[PDB]
Amino acid sequence: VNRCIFASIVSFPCSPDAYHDDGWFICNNHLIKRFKMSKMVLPIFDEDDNQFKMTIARHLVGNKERGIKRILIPSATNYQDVFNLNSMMQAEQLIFHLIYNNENAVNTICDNLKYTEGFTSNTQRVIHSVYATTKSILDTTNPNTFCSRVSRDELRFFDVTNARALRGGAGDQLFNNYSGFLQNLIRRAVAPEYLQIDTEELRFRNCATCIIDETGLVASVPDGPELYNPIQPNRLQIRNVLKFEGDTRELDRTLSGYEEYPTYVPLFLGYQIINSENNFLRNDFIPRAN
Amino acid sequence: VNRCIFASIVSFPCSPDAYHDDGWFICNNHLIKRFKMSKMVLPIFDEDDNQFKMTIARHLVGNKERGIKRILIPSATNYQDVFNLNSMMQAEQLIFHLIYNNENAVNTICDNLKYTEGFTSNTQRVIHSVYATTKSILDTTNPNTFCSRVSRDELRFFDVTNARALRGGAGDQLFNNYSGFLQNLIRRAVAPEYLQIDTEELRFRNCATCIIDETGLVASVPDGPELYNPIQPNRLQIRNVLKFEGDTRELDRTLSGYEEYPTYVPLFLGYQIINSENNFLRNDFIPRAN
Amino acid sequence: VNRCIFASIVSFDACITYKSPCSPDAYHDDGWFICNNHLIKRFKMSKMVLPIFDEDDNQFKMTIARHLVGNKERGIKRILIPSATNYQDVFNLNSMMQAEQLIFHLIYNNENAVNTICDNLKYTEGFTSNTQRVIHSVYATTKSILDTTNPNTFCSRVSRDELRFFDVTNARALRGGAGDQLFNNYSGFLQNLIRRAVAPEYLQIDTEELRFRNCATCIIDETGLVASVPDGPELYNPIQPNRLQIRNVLKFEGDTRELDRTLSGYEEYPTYVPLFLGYQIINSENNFLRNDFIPRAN
Amino acid sequence: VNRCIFASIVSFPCSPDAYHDDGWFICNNHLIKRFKMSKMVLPIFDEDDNQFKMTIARHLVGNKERGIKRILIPSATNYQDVFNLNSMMQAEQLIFHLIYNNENAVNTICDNLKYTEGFTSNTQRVIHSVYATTKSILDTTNPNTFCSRVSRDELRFFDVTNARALRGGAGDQLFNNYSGFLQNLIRRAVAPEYLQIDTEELRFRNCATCIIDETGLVASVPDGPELYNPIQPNRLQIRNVLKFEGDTRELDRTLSGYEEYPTYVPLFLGYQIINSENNFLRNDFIPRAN
Ligand SMILES: [Zn+2]
Ligand SMILES: [Zn+2]
Ligand SMILES: [Zn+2]
Repeated sequence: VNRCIFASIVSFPCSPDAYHDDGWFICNNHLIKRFKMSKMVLPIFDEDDNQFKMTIARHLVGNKERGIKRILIPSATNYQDVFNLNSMMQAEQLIFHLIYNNENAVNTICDNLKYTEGFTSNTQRVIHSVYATTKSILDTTNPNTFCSRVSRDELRFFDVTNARALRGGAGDQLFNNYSGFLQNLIRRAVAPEYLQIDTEELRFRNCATCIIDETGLVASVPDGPELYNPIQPNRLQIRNVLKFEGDTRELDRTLSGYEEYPTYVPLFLGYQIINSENNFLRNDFIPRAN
Repeated sequence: VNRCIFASIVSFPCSPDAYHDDGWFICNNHLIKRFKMSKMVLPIFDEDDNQFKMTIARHLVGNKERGIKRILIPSATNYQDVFNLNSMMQAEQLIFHLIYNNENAVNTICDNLKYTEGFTSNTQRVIHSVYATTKSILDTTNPNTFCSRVSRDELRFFDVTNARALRGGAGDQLFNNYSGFLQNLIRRAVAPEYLQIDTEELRFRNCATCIIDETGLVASVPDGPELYNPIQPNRLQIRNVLKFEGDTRELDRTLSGYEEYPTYVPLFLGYQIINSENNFLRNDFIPRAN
Repeated sequence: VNRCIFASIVSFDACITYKSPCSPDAYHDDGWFICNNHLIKRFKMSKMVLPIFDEDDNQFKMTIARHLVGNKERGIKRILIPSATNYQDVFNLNSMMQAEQLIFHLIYNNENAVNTICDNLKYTEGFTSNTQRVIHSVYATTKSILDTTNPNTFCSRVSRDELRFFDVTNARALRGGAGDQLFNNYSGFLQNLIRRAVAPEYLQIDTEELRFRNCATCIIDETGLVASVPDGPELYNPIQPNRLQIRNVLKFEGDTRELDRTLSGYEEYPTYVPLFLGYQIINSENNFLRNDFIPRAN
Repeated sequence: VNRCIFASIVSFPCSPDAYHDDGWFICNNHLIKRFKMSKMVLPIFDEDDNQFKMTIARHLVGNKERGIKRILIPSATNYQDVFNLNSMMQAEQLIFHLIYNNENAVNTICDNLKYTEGFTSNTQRVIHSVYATTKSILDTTNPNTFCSRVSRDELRFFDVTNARALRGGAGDQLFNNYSGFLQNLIRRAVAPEYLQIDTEELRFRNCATCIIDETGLVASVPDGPELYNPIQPNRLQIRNVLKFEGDTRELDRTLSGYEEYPTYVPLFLGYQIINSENNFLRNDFIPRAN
């Protein structure tokens, strides 16, 4: 079925994770390519050897990158600047306009293809098929659609200042302006700092690794320098690369046995309040509204 | 050769990684048993694939544990209260008193066992063998030895307020009161938040997971609730486990393919300033004092 | 013969036998008195030959060096051959071997440091046997190289046929400059190293000016032989086990296969940046054709 | 294919690089013979052993030449004086008038051939074959055509005073007036002093060996004396060569091993800007207009 938003890309690369019903509705290949994220899972173990897996993502922004280059999911206002849509294929640009609820851009995309001779020669069929698949996925991920199955069990607040009072701050207000698909992406990628299951409160990370502002979900720590994150044909791209000159064969030989702690930067931000009457363990992806 | 300080425990259990020349000079089994840490490695990757490994430890204290239960490596003042040395074997008490450079307790331990009938034969030899092994390990880890290969190469500060100015805080001056073995343990367990290799500064974690206090190495976050870390045959104990009640097989099957991000809480604290001229990649484990 | 100033390198302690990492080109009597590998290691350069063709095919070949420092390097890292004042700071002599410290302290004529070097080793028991001979052999080889290079030797082959100036403001009038007066402060070996490593902008064989390069790629300053351009950003120059040092490597992500295959048989212009600086007047009665090394003082 | 410009020369010798589609459209022999330049590759490297072949062109003007003898690519105004194109065969003169877009010269050439007895009998088939071939090659090099496969990702400014501000100057203003083929030749031959790929700027040579003025791309250096560059049948030459009378036959043996730095004067002038989106590594000869 290939439940990925960028699956319907054809002239007018999906990873095998698209077939899985994870709820992301995007594959890790496309996630890395577009939103500078790599999907992971957060095994929230119990004291007893029982567990439940919560989706998480690691941002792929380097330490030296600054400014717009640190934005993972831009807002609807500035998604044209971050993504450089004109470089992408017209199908990708149409899908991105749909994802960010840009009706005018979608209309312009449709209009510029009308002047083509072949638009009615099976090209309109392709455009409408891509649009229909993308809109079906969006409606699947949108709680506001007609007769939409929605879950009110989990309250997700991206501002922990007053989260325990069952209310959010400015960050959660900006989160509501997002589309349903982007809200789902941020909910899945950004695992909460605090997960309050019933009365119990669990804290996974000391402080946030990302911030939501007018520029969207930004892969920047709230204070201080940014964390050290180590990471198209016929395109000349030049990147500054940190390199260690020393020989490290003997060090890896000595420290081989011990378990390795990843140097990735997982996306942690906000508060999650799972209600006592929750169905959080279902595997059907009922979209969640805060 | 079992290079574990607690491998000499004998009446008057070491993991296989003790034999490895990791530099901890303590096995993972004994680290878990005594200091509430499990040895790990931190693979520091380039922007290329070349990597070098640093040793870190993940503390095993719970969310609900408060007070002395959160101390990982207690100070010389309060290590008596934290460890409850009476329960463990007298050889273990001798090793601990040698670790904390408490001469009066060592002398009392020697005096108490002098009155036994078997002290002269097959006991004093054992106590002196334990003493010699512990003292050799201490001298290996002590930079103030007669001819010690001390290293001014890496400047490891445990306070980042004035660390960039090559100064230290209160925690750093409290760190110097520790013995050679304890200083080596804290260096090999408490990873640096920042690793300023030459001019380049690499921030490994946004916030510190532990703080050095008057009570010792405390596994307490600087602010907010403590992080969620889920973890004597005849002794009766109560754990108050936080059981998770629900069916998670379906969810675990759904999210199987994706890489698992560990839920462990590692020890990140302080600032490491590696000098331009360094011999970091050696595996000889020279004391490496500040 | 291995006429490399660092070919005398050896571990003073006889327990460790340290072979000299010396390039095969050191045995040549070119006049560098330093091997390619040692000039790559210290005094960051690569020994090159600059063939100055005549108008016809017959040619005479000069020696020049290309500084290996990068674009991003600033401050001390820019200096290739430091001045005698700050050569200790630039080189970090503590990390180097004792033979290297001795050679470098002799190169800059720092007698106090050399006396200190032998004072530190005078205390050990092994100094009397199998180490005094080693230190004296290193000193003798370095002193012989310096004296061969020194124009102030007892009977030196000092040659005034070719005049080499390092300031071009008034070099046509055979007058020196601030950089040249700083150049005279260097010892003989450093002067020859700079002369063989730096080529003039305006060669002036007889009265025939021969401008090698438009603008200088190096400047002699108070800090030393600086690999810094006179103005603007620095030139783009692409470029010890158990040591962990950052690199900041710049990487190209393109395919480059089709572009490389496109231009197959076209002579490749090098990207190397050689040291061009000064004004080497040559007299009508010169003897530049000779192959025997000479100090070549002003 | 013989894509060279003067390949079609018959009455109304190219080095085997005419068949190669390197985008030059003129053989190295024909470049030397016509424009006093040469074909050489400038392999811009990086810290990693990788490269992309950008093309350079040494100029063949000697040290002592003055005035119009130093010009490599004269302007459309004074190409009659600089080139003495009349002396060449009428095919070469016609193709040169084609290159500089002089319709009066071309149709005067046509008028002269009309009165010949052979024009109506198998001569127009030659002159218009030459005209059509050369106009086709020019249009392939000309960016502004009906169907323009132009690339606007890169920007070339031959004036560096305000080049970093994405503007040009007098030199670039006089540069735009050139023909498509002439602009292509100046672009390919003259490598930029500064190559700003994305945000990182690379400087290859300190000073501009060639200066653009009204007389054309002049080999003269902007300051000081000219650089030292050592290099028609039945026409004896009053030619002056340099007198190096030394032996210089064993000194080469003393310096045979080392690598030889070429004494060729390359063609450096101006500042080239490349954006993040670029297709430089393609071999389709994007006309690359400004
Ligand atoms: Zn996909
Ligand atoms: Zn053990
Ligand atoms: Zn050598």
